[PDB]
Amino acid sequence: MIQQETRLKVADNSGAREVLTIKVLGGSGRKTANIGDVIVCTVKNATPGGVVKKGDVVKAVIVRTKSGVRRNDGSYIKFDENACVIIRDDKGPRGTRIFGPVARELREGNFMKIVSLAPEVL
Amino acid sequence: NIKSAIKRVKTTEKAEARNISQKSAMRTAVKNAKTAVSNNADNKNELVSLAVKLVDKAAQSNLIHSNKADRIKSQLMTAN
Amino acid sequence: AVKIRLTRLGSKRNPFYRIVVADARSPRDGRIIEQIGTYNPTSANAPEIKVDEALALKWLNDGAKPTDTVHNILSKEGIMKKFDEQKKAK
Amino acid sequence: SERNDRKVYVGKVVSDKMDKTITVLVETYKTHKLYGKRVKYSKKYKTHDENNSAKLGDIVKIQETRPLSATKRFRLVEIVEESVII
RNA sequence: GGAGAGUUUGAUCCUGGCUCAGGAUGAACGCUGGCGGCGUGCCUAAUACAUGCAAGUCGAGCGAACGGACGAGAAGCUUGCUUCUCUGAUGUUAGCGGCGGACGGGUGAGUAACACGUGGAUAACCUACCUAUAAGACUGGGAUAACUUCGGGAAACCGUAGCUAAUACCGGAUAAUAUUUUGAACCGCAUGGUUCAAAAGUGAAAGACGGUCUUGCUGUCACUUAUAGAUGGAUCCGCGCUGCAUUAGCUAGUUGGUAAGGUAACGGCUUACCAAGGCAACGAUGCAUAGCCGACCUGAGAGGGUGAUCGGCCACACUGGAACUGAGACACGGUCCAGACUCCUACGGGAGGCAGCAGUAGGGAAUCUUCCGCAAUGGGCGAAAGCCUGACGGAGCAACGCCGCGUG
RNA sequence: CCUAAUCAGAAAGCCACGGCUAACUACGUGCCAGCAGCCGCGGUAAUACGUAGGUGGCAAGCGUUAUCCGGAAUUAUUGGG
RNA sequence: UUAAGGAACUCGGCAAAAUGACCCCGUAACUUCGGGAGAAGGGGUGCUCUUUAGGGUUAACGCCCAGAAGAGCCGCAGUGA
Ligand SMILES: [Mg+2]
Ligand SMILES: [Mg+2]
Repeated sequence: MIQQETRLKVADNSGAREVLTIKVLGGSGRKTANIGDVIVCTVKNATPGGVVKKGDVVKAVIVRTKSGVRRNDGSYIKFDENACVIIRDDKGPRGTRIFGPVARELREGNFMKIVSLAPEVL
Repeated sequence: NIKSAIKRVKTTEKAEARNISQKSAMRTAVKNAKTAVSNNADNKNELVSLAVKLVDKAAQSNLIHSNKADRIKSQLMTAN
Repeated sequence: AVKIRLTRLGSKRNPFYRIVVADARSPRDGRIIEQIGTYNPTSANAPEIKVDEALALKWLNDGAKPTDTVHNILSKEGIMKKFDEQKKAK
Repeated sequence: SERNDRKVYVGKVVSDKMDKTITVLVETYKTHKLYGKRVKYSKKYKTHDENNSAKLGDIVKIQETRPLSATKRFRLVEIVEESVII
């Protein structure tokens, strides 16, 4: 489960391609994370252009986890990868697109701008 | 935008289906023909003369047009 | 697809058409094959014209749909009388 | 069609070490626009020999053909003057 | 048809650089301002674009609906209303099908090479329409849109079950230089070419409108086959076509051969094999810059610079790729795919492409009206009338320039 | 476009003036403000700055800037050392 | 052996795991020009059938040796340990 020093892909129009998970906001020393859990990340590489750069540090919201979530109907889900999306506590992204489909349980946390964009709510 | 060529679309699709049926019917006839070259009965003349009719039953319309037809006959009316 | 036709050459207000043979694919005011004759609808009414009328028949004998505005003046010169006098001859 | 007396070019040879083939060096001399003099620059026209008939060092002319291959067009027509050690 | 003047020094002649006078701009800026004729107007961000139009046409090929002039029978008597029956002129347009959308208009990101110019070749090619000629124009069938009816679809649009035609589509018959094969003559630039003789091989609309009318006859147009003509296109070739050598080795499908395949055609165009050649100081290669030419500016002239308008050639159409229809496109207002971008959505999914005319933002020192019209010329369809034509005619804005008159 | 009528009433400016270059005098200014294409002006009497007057040029056009050729025989084959 | 993560443990990636054979492509800096260099990185490998190159050995038969080309079959995995 996503935790400290975990490298992820991304999904948006950033100029960035992967990140690092410093801290996993919540409680009093959480170790873990899953879908929906905001995190504090940084940047370990970059494609050229784009707003963000190396050495930067920003938050993110996890999605496309590889050990997926259990729905209360008793159904599960699993992706292949791990990923995240950049964010500014509008709970609305910086980016303009979202590749790489999304997990819907974000909706409980009242995220809808990225759900406007994601193929598909799943 | 689109104005009128939508006609030529539908027409293009009809003539697509027709033309490929003609061509591929020929091509299978040619396959039979060249494969009949190995054989010894005849079993050749029926097939090869038939296909050399079909080349012309189907050449008058499509893009071939004659020169290449005449090359196909040129090689194929000789191998038997 | 070959049509003797007109290629206006004057400036703003005083046009001076030219008779010329051409294929219809071309632009009007562009490329041609050979000039013959000419035209001038003013500075004298009736107009001032010339004509080859020697090889102008050549292009008709081997193909043309000569237009009507031309056909009129070729009648005014009357070379078409020789044209049909050979074509509808036989 | 019978109109062209083909471009006949004298020359001499530079190789025979390819099949059915030789490599003529036809040469000229041409003037120079700023000045009014003459000067000579060569070329190397490849060729179709029938059966590697003619030799190296030979004195021969050629003629326009049609594209026969990729970067050889010309024929041989007539070797003029053949000899060995000169 | 051609002009020199200054300037190093206490003063001189020389060599030597710099500056000035002239002409020219697709030109901007400052000042100023009357008018007409002519000609011009995104040279920058090939940056993104709202709104309008920019390519349809044929009912004299076809089925099918609207329509209602005229004629008329009974009438509820309101004696012109009308129910039907309806006679059916003129006309229309949804659709099928034929030809055009590839021409015409616009721009110059790319491209250093047969791309362009010029001169040649094709015994290595293609060519709808339009002309001329010759021959034909026989005999059959089965479907299907519109139209009825059902369903899924938010919408885009899709499918279901019947039904109908044609210059649609599919067979057969017949048809010569057209393909194989055989032989005689003739010919040459080499492979090969021209003609003659003989065995096998393919088509068409029984079509439409009209006259005579015997509905026969024959006409106009239309279709098919063939041979030419011309037109348009293609490939190859010699030559000329930019700068650096602080760019000197490059290339392996490269170079050559064999065979096959492929294409309108030739060809390493492409596969399988044999081979190691090929190109280069006469500047290969690699590198940055760029559309070219006729022409324009200047100069007495040789020459130097540029490639605005006008015209010829080429490439491109959001970027990139592929292919169908078709005579011709690998298609500027066509598709299919992937991508970036913008947008609609019931979130399942769909839509689009101004470097067409105008116009808007953007950049920039700087480049205009969301104009009238199809009278003319040229286009496209048609039998013609006719219709469409932001090509084009032509009005408007700018002292942008040339020319001209005057402010007595 | 033509024909008749009406009023000199609506309709003129820009640059430069030491030489190169056609085109001079007064004021203010005093190495300050300023000009400049070159050479150079300017420290209390500036023909070179700013103002006036006048003049020359030019014309519904004029000056400056950027670019190109000339002059440049300063890539010189014509035409050098 | 161990899903998710992958040196955060830690004095220190100690140890453990990963790589590992054959052939082919390819292989920088620097250099005492020998090397670096197995650099790196990357690919293929199984059985059957067919066709073919071959070389050594012999009178020849056949006995050995190790390649290429196609075409097929299977399994997640073909130097299957
Ligand atoms: Mg990892
Ligand atoms: Mg690490």
